[PDB]
Amino acid sequence: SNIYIQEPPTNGKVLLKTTAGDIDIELWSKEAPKACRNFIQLCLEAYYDNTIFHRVVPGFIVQGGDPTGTGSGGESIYGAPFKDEFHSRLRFNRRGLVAMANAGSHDNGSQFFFTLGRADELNNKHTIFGKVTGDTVYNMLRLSEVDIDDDERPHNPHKIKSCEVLFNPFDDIIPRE
Amino acid sequence: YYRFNTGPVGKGPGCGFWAAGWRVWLFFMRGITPLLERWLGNLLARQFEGRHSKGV
Amino acid sequence: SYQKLLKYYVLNALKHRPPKAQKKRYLFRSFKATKFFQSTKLDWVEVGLQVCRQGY
Amino acid sequence: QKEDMPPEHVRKIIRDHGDMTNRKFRHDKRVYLGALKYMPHAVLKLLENMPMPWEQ
Amino acid sequence: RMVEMQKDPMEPPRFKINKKIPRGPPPAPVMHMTVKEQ
Amino acid sequence: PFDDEEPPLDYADNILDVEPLEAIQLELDPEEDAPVLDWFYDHQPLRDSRKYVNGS
Ligand SMILES: O=P(O)(O)O[C@H]1[C@H](OP(=O)(O)O)[C@@H](OP(=O)(O)O)[C@H](OP(=O)(O)O)[C@@H](OP(=O)(O)O)[C@H]1OP(=O)(O)O
Repeated sequence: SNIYIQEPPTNGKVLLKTTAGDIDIELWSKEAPKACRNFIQLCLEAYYDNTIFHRVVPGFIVQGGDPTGTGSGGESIYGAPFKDEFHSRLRFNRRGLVAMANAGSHDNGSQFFFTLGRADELNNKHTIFGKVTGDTVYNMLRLSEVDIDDDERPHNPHKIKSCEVLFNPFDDIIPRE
Repeated sequence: YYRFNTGPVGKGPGCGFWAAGWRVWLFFMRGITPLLERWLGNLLARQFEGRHSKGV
Repeated sequence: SYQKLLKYYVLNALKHRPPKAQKKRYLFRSFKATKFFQSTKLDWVEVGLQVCRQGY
Repeated sequence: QKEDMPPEHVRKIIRDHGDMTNRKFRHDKRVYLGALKYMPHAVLKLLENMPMPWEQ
Repeated sequence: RMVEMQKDPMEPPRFKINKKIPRGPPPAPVMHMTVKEQ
Repeated sequence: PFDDEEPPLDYADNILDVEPLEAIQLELDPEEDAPVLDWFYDHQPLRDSRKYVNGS
């Protein structure tokens, strides 16, 4: 009577209220303290409010986190793109993963994406700072249901209306004004 | 297990007291080590030197 | 089981030849004196992990 | 005396070589394989030093 | 100054010996029949 | 305790950072068990004492 699923335990929790419904994100702040610190503070700063999801690749990812909505924008709390963080225990085997988009190494911005399925080619490339909880999973997937226009852009892109941090693992985060 | 589960304590799963079992495998390993050294030695030697041609 | 443990006990006692011949050869001292080995100190757990990886 | 080294040294070596599948490594593949002969020895020394249940 | 090279103790037998080549070749002098017998 | 397809853990990445979580221990009486009590559950109890043991 044993069916094993191996993954390190998470820490922290953040609620995303979107046009597609609620999304609960469990974060790994032991493995990815830098990108989870960035994400938590940017959520506390109202930086993700009314930010659309500008890129949807069917069965691959749905991408958001740009205040400008163009997809080339966004910035971190560190005044510069911060470092990538990888682990053998964090992989993409499945949909339900919340990871950092980049144009290359150490390029990490404020943009992030949800995994619509397996991507084995993004391994050791994008950092995985979180996962969506099963109960809220379907809502994430509704982010990916749109009529997609040119250059992977939805015609009516879903938005992030607000942000709630349910559990903050970091003591020292001070949101910027 | 008999001695341990003597009184109130039941047939349940939780008895730790390995020391004994642990000993036993170590004695095993003490002897088997030289065997495996000799056998794995030969395995490696066949792999690298070649199976001896003569069967002399 | 008690009967079988006595059987092991007695057999060991009966069987107990002295070493009968002795050599003081040392393995780790030979390995350690040679430049290909270095020594350190690690967490047991950490070594264990390292050994399993090495065996794989 | 063979003074002992920083523990991170061995940590990093293995982490570099974690699978000796890297094109760069090459010659370790022969060397690593050779060791197999003393692996059981290593196991016995590992196991006999388990930590006991009162040690963290 | 001749120095012997240190051998790696976990190195396997380097090269392969099995190959087989026919036995090599002066005789000492020996110094040692009737029809019916034939 | 882990899947086959799950690779072995870097000690340094997970284990090193994390706390050790309490061992078994026992609540020795401060009064009656005092002699033994200060070093009872240390690794090699009285290693550094020129009074109690030979030495290292
Ligand atoms: O009572 P448990 O803690 O569950 O122990 C059981 C059980 O012991 P008892 O029946 O004596 O209580 C089995 O006994 P049997 O069912 O075979 O009579 C024993 O089996 P063995 O006689 O082969 O030891 C079995 O082990 P297993 O399930 O492998 O047979 C062992 O539990 P474990 O499996 O936990 O040892």
